[PDB]
Amino acid sequence: GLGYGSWEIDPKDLTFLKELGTGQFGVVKYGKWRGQYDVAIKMIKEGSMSEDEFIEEAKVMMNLSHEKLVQLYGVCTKQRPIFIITEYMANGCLLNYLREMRHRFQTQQLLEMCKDVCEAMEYLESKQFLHRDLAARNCLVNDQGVVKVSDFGLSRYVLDDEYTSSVGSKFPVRWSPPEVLMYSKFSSKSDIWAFGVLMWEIYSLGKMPYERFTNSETAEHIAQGLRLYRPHLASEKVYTIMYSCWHEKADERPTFKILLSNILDVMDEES
Ligand SMILES: *CCC(=O)N1CCC[C@H](c2cnc(Oc3ccc(Oc4ccccc4)cc3)c(C(N)=O)c2)C1
Repeated sequence: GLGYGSWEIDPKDLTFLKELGTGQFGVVKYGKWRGQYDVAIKMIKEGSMSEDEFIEEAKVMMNLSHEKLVQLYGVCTKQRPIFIITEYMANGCLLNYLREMRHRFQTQQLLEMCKDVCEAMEYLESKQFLHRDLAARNCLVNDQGVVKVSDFGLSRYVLDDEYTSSVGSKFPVRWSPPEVLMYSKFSSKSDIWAFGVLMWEIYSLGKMPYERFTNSETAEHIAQGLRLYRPHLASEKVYTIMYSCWHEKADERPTFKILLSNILDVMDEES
């Protein structure tokens, strides 16, 4: 109402029920909108974000819409701390879920998690939008077991320099291609490299990539041309798909449309 814009949510409409965890920006909570609809509420700690820039980008993000993309309900900004509001994802982050051994997953289930993420990424590529930090720690799982992509684009507005640069002690070295580590060259083909590393995390049931090395030692291995190798649960056809994402030359890596084609073909052959 008077005079909220179409991207702005009134905090008086929220009821708070349970605490979910603590991330880099602060606390995340579960509650209800207007007494009836489930939501997650991310509360941004003071001093941590370029807030005017994020607000302008939130207007664009509201117009993105896909079933395998976590859906943004709005933001609360006439206050401090600002809140970010989305749908509630009952089974948490993908990394923690993979590590629970009680699930005893079949390989048919692991291939469907890869297809879910590939569908979301094909949509973003169609709109010229980069994720910039894709990894299992950033995907979420709902009550029906469906995987969705979140925190897309968010790294652009973080002020702490430890996470922002190649030298930084919190930068995602283990998810980055050679041309990012040497020259800071970002493109659709650095998102492709990160997706291949995500397939590896799924088939290894949540292991840390390059688990025996430091970040410094990993950057040197990559520049000498060496690579991750085949997880025990991956067929020769599945390994061929994830390896294709790591070509030394960027322009020889596939698109998200082609990868999705490759994944449907294996599903039909292996089941
Ligand atoms: C691996 C452990 C972990 O990370 N989690 C378990 C505790 C609950 C955590 C969680 C975090 N957020 C969240 O919902 C949101 C996600 C993103 C968000 O902001 C953006 C920014 C840019 C683009 C899209 C979204 C706001 C809320 C949930 C949840 N929905 O249930 C859970 C995950």
